[PDB]
Amino acid sequence: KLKVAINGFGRIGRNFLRCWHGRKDSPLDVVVVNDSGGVKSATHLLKYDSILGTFKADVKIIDNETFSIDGKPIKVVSNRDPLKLPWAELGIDIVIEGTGVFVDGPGAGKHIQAGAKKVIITAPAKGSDIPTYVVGVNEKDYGHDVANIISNASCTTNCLAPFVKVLDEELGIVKGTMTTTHSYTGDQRLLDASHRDLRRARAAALNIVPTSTGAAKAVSLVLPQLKGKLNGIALRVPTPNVSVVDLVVNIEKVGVTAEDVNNAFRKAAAGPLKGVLDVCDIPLVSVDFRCSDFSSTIDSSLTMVMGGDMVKVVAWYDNEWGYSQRVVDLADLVANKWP
Amino acid sequence: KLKVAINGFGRIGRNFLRCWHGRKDSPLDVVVVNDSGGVKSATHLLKYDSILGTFKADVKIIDNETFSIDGKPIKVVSNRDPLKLPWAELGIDIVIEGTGVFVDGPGAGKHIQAGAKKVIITAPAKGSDIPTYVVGVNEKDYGHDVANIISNASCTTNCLAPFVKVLDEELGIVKGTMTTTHSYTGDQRLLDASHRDLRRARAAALNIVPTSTGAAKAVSLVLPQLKGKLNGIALRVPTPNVSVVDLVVNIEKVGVTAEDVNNAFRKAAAGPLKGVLDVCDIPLVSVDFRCSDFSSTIDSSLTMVMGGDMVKVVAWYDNEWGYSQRVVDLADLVANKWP
Amino acid sequence: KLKVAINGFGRIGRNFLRCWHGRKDSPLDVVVINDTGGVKQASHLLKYDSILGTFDADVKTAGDSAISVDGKVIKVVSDRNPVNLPWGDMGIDLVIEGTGVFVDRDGAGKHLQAGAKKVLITAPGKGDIPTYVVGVNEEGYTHADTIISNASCTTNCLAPFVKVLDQKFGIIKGTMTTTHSYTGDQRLLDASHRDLRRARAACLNIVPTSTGAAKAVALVLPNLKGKLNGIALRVPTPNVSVVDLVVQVSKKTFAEEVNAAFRESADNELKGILSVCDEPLVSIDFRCTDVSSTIDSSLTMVMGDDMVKVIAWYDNEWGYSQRVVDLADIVANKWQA
Amino acid sequence: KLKVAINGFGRIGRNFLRCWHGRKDSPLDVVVINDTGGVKQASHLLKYDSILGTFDADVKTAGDSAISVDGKVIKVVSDRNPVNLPWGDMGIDLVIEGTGVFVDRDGAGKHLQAGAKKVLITAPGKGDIPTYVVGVNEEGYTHADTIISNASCTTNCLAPFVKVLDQKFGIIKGTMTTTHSYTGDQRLLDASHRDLRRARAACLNIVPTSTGAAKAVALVLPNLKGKLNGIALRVPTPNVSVVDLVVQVSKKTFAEEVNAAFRESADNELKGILSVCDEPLVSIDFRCTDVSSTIDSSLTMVMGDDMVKVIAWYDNEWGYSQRVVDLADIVANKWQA
Ligand SMILES: NC(=O)c1ccc[n+]([C@@H]2O[C@H](COP(=O)([O-])OP(=O)(O)OC[C@H]3O[C@@H](n4cnc5c(N)ncnc54)[C@H](O)[C@@H]3O)[C@@H](O)[C@H]2O)c1
Ligand SMILES: NC(=O)c1ccc[n+]([C@@H]2O[C@H](COP(=O)([O-])OP(=O)(O)OC[C@H]3O[C@@H](n4cnc5c(N)ncnc54)[C@H](O)[C@@H]3O)[C@@H](O)[C@H]2O)c1
Ligand SMILES: NC(=O)c1ccc[n+]([C@@H]2O[C@H](COP(=O)([O-])OP(=O)(O)OC[C@H]3O[C@@H](n4cnc5c(N)ncnc54)[C@H](O)[C@@H]3O)[C@@H](O)[C@H]2O)c1
Ligand SMILES: NC(=O)c1ccc[n+]([C@@H]2O[C@H](COP(=O)([O-])OP(=O)(O)OC[C@H]3O[C@@H](n4cnc5c(N)ncnc54)[C@H](O)[C@@H]3O)[C@@H](O)[C@H]2O)c1
Repeated sequence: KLKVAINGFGRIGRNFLRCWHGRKDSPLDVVVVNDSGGVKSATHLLKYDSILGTFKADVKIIDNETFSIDGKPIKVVSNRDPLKLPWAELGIDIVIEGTGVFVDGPGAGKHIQAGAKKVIITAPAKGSDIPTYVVGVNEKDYGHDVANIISNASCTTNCLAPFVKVLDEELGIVKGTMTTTHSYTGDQRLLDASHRDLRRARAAALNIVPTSTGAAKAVSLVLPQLKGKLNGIALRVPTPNVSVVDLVVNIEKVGVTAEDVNNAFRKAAAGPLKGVLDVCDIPLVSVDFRCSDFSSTIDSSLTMVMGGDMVKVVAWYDNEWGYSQRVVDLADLVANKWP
Repeated sequence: KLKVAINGFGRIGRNFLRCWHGRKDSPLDVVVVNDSGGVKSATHLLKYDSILGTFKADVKIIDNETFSIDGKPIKVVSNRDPLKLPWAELGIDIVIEGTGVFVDGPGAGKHIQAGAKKVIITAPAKGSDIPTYVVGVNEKDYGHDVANIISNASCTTNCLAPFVKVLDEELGIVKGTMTTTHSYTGDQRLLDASHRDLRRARAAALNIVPTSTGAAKAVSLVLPQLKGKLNGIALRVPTPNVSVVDLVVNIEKVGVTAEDVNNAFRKAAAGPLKGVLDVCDIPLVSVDFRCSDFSSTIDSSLTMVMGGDMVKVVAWYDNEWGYSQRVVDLADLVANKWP
Repeated sequence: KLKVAINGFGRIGRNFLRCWHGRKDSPLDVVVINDTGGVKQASHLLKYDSILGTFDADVKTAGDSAISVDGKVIKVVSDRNPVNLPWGDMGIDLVIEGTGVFVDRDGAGKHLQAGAKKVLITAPGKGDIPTYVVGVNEEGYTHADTIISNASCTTNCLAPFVKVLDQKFGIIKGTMTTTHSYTGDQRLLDASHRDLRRARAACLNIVPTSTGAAKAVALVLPNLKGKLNGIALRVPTPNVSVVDLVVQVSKKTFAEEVNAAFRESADNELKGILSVCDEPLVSIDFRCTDVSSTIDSSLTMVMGDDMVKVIAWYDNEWGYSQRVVDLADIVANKWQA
Repeated sequence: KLKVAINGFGRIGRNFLRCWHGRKDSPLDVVVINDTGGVKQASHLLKYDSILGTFDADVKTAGDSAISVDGKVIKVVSDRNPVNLPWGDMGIDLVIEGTGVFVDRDGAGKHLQAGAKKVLITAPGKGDIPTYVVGVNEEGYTHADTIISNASCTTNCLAPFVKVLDQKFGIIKGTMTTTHSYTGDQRLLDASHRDLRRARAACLNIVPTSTGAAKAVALVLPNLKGKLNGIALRVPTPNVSVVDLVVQVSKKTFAEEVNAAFRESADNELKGILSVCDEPLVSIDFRCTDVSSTIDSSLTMVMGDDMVKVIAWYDNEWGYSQRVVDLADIVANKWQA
């Protein structure tokens, strides 16, 4: 029904397209991709993925600019300047801006100027421009006519928010810190080379790398009540995908026990957050969460309250797939709330 | 001056021997090793090390059981049953039990029965009969005649204790949790295979692996005042060496600021803990702490107090080298307090 | 129709069981599993694999000495000494020896004593034992053999396309080097080992180790006796490996002619075993590949008309398992007693 | 004496600077460094290296356009277009082009325009450019050449001992495959690239890529033109690589004779460049190795009397740099006007 464009055919963008393909019957319909590499470079990488594994479906190169996933064509253009994009010509309704460059009002909006109707950023805004939504938390807050540029937050923030809510909304979060052992990412250097952040400039694959992260503060953007109460760092570790968060907020409520904190999740898990949150009691490891549709999974056996007031949780989330899956839900929303 | 034996020639034991070699003039004198592999297997690995790099010194194989590090001989025997060991024959004064098997009174003591004078375990004791020391913290508490079996604690506990002290001893630690992104270790499987802990049984090299750790509780063993107030988990990440701790204790004192918490360390660092603690302000990454003589290093820029009461610290420690270096200090003690 | 027993529920043990579950109408039937690990251990690791990924099937710990897979129940025992295993009591017709220790007459035999009828060794046989490489000489098999080895993961790759070469250009002589993923055999951290190379880091080095697949080829391709020989390099990857063969043939030939021959066989005789791939891929792109060997066409190159080099990928775990099953799949057929 | 300028303070740029600091009485003298990165960037990474480890020397950020190393001050500039660099203003006699872009007549030349006198390209030259491999033909150099390339990290390894072979057994023909650590060129995660192989994971695969070192040998050993050729495999390791040569010589020979020859040269002519090692080691055991190539004796093997295979290790970063320095070390000597 609704025509979708994907600006940025990399991990998240490709993880998107994949997520979307094998789906119920999304109102969405990818008809164009903007990968600065042609049909070749854009096809190959959709078919063979080192982290998701060979894509299960006939992917052929039709035209000199039109590959096809099981017959369904997908026109592919390439230009760094959105302004030159045929959004209007093709009549693009939604644009999944997944480049990490156009994250401010002026920028991401260049897509509207090209002829796009609505723009979804697969990352946190570039400033105070644009709302930030997190399916499971405050998706309702989105309604047509209300800004034509939205941000599906961060991979981390989209993993935290959900279970951060259930914590405050059913135990009252005084305030707390947090850390996130995170799988390295494209923004990191492969080997020690120049980079604006002397931490990311180090061999992404052979170091535990500390790097700031707003993912903590931004929780507020969706959960105002916490505004300026959370916060933390992040640690990059030699693991191509799937990460974990280590939240430590000393609660306001009584001094509940461990396994009950859990139950809250478990409750809100099979209830309001059925599809977002979840609790896995079986002791596994990162690799067991590859391709996990849940925006956040708590390691039951890891949760532990210390001094009655201080609660500690640990959650599992596939940063590529998970987020991409929400990004398809948030784009699924736009369409369900469209004239 | 004092004859030393090394039971268990692996990482920690070898890291020991190395630590000891290039030293001022340790009263210690390694004269025998117990590596179930002969002079070959025991030599090779002392000369070529994947994590420390080729050992700088002539290491030759004399006899069929007596290699030599720059002329100085070292007799080498092998037998899983300490009882059969020539400790008495050779007249061994100290034994560095670094196997991770003999960690209880009955066990580690088998060395005394063989003819050993004193035994130091390079790990936490499983008994309750044995004293746990942590150079920098409570080393004084050790005096001859007082138990002939001691434990130099854990790699983690020996990194925590030090700066945990300064925290409570100059700010008052109410209680808190902690996590430790830890470099994988020998006890982990290389590839998914049977192991008593279904977490450690997973590919040490391709997973973030959550595994319990007493290192937290054991802090008390040296710092009674905290008994039953700390606690936490541990995460194994694809990094052969050098780890970091993430302590989150909400203080008792006022609601001090970040950079002053630091100053305490900085103060106690060049003062009473000169050689144990230290603070590095320059943003580096794990690999930059290889071969670090400090039992603990705090990442200045990472420290951060949240709600006036909640303090968060991050420390860097080389689990192999560091610990081994303390283990040589703790063995250095025994000798300085010997009749 | 054929009762099977998996001894050594390790990587090949499980990679096999699963390889099996996927086959349609399998003459094989697993009933008992013996591994040093408890029912817990057998369940978990059959369900959650760090290389094959979570197993698509319901796997629960049904019993104190058994586990369930989609309902099919299987017993899990644990005796470090085979002779004890109740192979006779359960009427074990075939045993898949994947432990890595019982690779000799004496050892594998303890299975026969336990009451087992046949013993398929998931590795090269040590000493005088029938070695068969599905696609290279499975017709040599006869229900008479009580102990057979399905060769190594390497040989099972190198063989198929070597046959193709010799059988067409005549292999005069030639070396080979296999850049291989690491295995349970290596030490995760510099620790003692009888191979001071394999004893090293494993994940931080290129570990040169030796391989039998070199001479083992001859085992199944009698013609090449003493014409092949190579080494191996253990690089930091948990699975899928590549072989770099370099033979000198008699019949002068050129690049695409060679590849051609390969394809021809891959489409006819070796269909299901060998295969070619032009799409420029990499290791990871070859996981779960039912074939034993896959030629990287674009890499094949010839020199001076007679020196041929061929690169070939293969999933040392899965692809092998699929062969193991195919071999056991055979023992079930052409089985009289 | 000879004023030098490092353009492209990357891995070879730094591995070089440091390689230099370690030399005694060096005709070379670094004075300016040009890299897209600020003084911060230059300092930090020269001091803290994830492969060579922290640099033993005092390295501070002295200046807004300079850094200090044990007192010796050096200017740091940053123009993505060479022509601008004040090479003429600073009287730059030699430029170490380690950027990976300016590898052609046109490109490297922009340095000459900036006022520079000579340009040493830390990589193979593209087109018609003097290629020299210290130990294989540095006498071919003449102060007349304004632009020279010190070949690749691979060629600089493979060459030395190839000379030894041919010059003793006569190389008829032969392929080779280099199991290579990854480099800045690869993508950390499946991302676009002009080489869909190099475009893959890098740390999770064995990435077959092509290498010129094959034909490049001929560049410096005229005799082997069109006799050699091979590929390369990018495996998960940050440094130190191994080459697997396979030549067919005329003069029938055997295992130890070959190795012998190597040693002989390694002790005489190639002393400092080539070298042998019997102690069974692994990758990591070859970091910071001042030599270009190191033969793993125990691995060398011959077939049918004329097919020789030789494995050889080399630190693609350090060992190369040491060569780069040795070449520039040469330009300083035999330098007239
Ligand atoms: N995959 C993940 O793990 C993950 C997690 C959550 C969110 N994200 C976010 O996704 C964003 C994209 O990063 P990535 O991981 O996909 O990296 P990537 O490099 O794989 O993807 C970037 C893509 O954008 C294209 N591109 C770059 N600049 C462009 C321009 N000016 N015009 C048009 N196309 C352009 C590139 O060609 C490439 O296809 C980042 O902001 C990241 O934070 C990624
Ligand atoms: N270096 C480190 O990573 C590190 C850190 C801190 C403490 N430790 C502790 O040191 C201990 C040693 O383990 P490791 O990590 O060095 O592993 P390792 O396997 O490398 O060392 C064990 C050594 O003990 C020997 N050994 C084992 N059982 C024996 C027995 N019954 N009799 C005699 N020798 C025997 C082994 O042959 C080997 O040489 C563990 O408890 C570990 O927790 C190690
Ligand atoms: N994975 C490959 O690449 C591959 C393929 C071909 C051949 N092989 C060979 O096959 C053999 C099987 O090893 P694997 O690949 O399955 O890995 P593995 O080492 O994990 O398998 C061995 C398993 O057998 C169990 N075991 C050992 N002794 C036992 C006993 N007495 N009773 C019961 N169980 C016992 C061990 O606990 C372990 O789970 C190895 O020798 C290997 O070299 C491996
Ligand atoms: N590392 C090896 O294994 C190795 C050895 C032999 C050959 N080489 C050659 O070394 C050279 C450098 O690559 P590297 O390995 O150092 O990796 P690298 O990518 O880290 O080095 C390139 C550096 O050049 C800088 N640069 C790019 N354009 C520039 C410009 N216009 N002006 C100034 N600086 C600029 C970049 O900022 C970067 O720091 C390449 O020519 C490569 O082919 C690499």
